[PDB]
Amino acid sequence: QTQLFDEKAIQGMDILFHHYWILRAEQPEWYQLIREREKVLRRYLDEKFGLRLIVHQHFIKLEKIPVEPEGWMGIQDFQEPMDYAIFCCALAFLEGKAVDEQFLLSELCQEIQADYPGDFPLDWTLYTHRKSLIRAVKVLMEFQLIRTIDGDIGRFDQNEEQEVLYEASTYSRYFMRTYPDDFSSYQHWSELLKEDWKLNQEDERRKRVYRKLFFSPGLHRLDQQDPDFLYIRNYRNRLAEDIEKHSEYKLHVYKNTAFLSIAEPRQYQQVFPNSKASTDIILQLSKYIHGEPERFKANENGEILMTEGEFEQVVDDLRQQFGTGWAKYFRDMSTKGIRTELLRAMKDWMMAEVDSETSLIRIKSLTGVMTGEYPSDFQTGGTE
Amino acid sequence: MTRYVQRIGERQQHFRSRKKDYLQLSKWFVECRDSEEAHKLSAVVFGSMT
Amino acid sequence: LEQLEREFASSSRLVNQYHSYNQYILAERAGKWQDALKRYTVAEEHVKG
Amino acid sequence: LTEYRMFEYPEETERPEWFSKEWGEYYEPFMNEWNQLQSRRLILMEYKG
Repeated sequence: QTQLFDEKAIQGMDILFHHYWILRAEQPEWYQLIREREKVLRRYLDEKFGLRLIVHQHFIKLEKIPVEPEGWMGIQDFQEPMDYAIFCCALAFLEGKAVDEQFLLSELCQEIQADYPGDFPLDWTLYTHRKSLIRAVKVLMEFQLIRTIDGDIGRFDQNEEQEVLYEASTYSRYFMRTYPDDFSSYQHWSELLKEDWKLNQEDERRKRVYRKLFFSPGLHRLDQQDPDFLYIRNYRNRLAEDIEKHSEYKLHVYKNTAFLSIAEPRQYQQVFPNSKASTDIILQLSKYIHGEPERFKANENGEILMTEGEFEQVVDDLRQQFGTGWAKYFRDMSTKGIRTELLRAMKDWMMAEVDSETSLIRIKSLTGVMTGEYPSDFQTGGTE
Repeated sequence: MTRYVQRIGERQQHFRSRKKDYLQLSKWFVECRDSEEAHKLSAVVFGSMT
Repeated sequence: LEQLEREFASSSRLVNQYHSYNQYILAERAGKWQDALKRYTVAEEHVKG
Repeated sequence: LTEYRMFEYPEETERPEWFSKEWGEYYEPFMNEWNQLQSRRLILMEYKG
């Protein structure tokens, strides 16, 4: 039998990517679609990324393991380490429940409190601990790790005595990716990559670069002599040819950055720009930085350097130029607050980094790809 | 009934367990002094949903 | 059921070999023990004489 | 039996201290023989955990 990479393969691959995993019981059409091309996909994933495809009765999953983990990758609904700790404790709890077993919310809270391995105890009388648990439970239910009988956890915010009855679903077993040994022989998470590298000596460079490119919006040149960027430069053309054959993306390359663009996003897909206003202000800031290349003279690496003070002055300047049309949320917020949020946001999408100590701002060359301005009727009729 | 007899067959061999694992990773989350570092650790644990 | 029977047959082979091995170990230690006791008794007779 | 993770481990004797009171010549062969032969192998099995 024979098969070829077509619209269906692209769509199945994309659908797989934009979710952690796809469940047969709820998404049978996509699961079947993925299944028809599964042969070509397994070979291909191995060839380009090197990721292992796990196909199961109840689910299909790709351990989308990044080359170098980045903050935005993680479950974003979570905001504190305590949330992750409660998540891990919940996992530990699910290890204790048999399939289709029914458990009370109170048992889960008590067991998590008892087991919690940290030095500083978790206490449920507080609001913050309860909020962390509620966020954990919502995320848990999102992956169908837990089914809903009855109750309401949202009431738990202001009533710790609240109760709900949940049922442990089969997926609890398979949640954890495939990790070969006793994790304890390892001493730090950085050691984990060395696992991902015992399987990929063959064309390690191509798979590494491909993973870096495909996951992150862009790939920034480490330095003047980055081996990876030279490699990208080497195949150059065939990478573009391969991408045209194999995906929605269109490759772009510059002296200090390389990235994939997307021509036709879809509902379920994530892309930049988007509705959140901060992207708009980021684009306007991009135009303002673009407009004074010499004052904001980019370093050899394609970065543009500004200090926190300079950024605050710039934000004032932006409120001067484009501010009448900003959303009332930011228009009503002090400069420094806007500064903190915008800089965190720009970090999530990798446009720039803020040095913690010297407060130097590094704007990556990727930032200069896009610039934005208001429609001419406001340019006349607005913050003119 | 056939399922139950089959289960009696499964009860000789099946058992597995992985709970131990979660403890080290939860502790590592404990050492997360800041939640973006923690996000990076999460991306270590399971990568990116999208 | 076939897996269990296979594993049981393998365990039977292993246990029979292991029991022969242990019989040999105990027998060898007993033979040396007998030599030691024989010589000790002979030595006691010699000592007495 | 591979699912059981068979495993062996050698059994040794703590060289008894009274061996120190050197006996030489007539007894040296017996101490050497016992030291060589005293070692025996054991087996332990991870049966269902």
